[PDB]
Amino acid sequence: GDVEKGKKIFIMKCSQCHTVEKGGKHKTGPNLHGLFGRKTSQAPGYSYTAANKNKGIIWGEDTLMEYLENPKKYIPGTKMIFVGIKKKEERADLIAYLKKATNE
Ligand code: HEC
Repeated sequence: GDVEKGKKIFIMKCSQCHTVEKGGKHKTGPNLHGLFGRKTSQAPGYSYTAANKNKGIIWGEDTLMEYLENPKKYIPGTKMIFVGIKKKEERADLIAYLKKATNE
């Protein structure tokens, strides 16, 4: 739940493909601002896969905990090529950071 540690994980693991700031660029992956409490596939201006659109979950602490352990198990056919993060506490820290930064 540690936002300082989660920021560092974001930078190392995610930041090459994602921005989190309001109005931030889409890059390889979508800008993530506003995601908490949204369905998948909601960022206008981004080309998602049908797999992502068809997942039909709401993004939130628990769903992101599962997704980020193993993205392709959670959303088969996703084009996010990221193997996932093993440690539950590392995912928890990252998600706390995302919950701060994507709501800012
Ligand atoms: C490129 C190598 C990426 C890295 C590293 C990470 N992500 Fe990603 N993400 C990427 C793409 C190309 C996509 C679109 C996938 C699709 O099938 O359309 C995504 C998607 C996400 C999502 C879902 C976004 C939404 O539904 O609106 C999330 C929540 C997400 N990515 C988060 C995320 C995090 C936290 C990362 C670090 C652990 C991370 N991704 C790495 C590309 C890439």
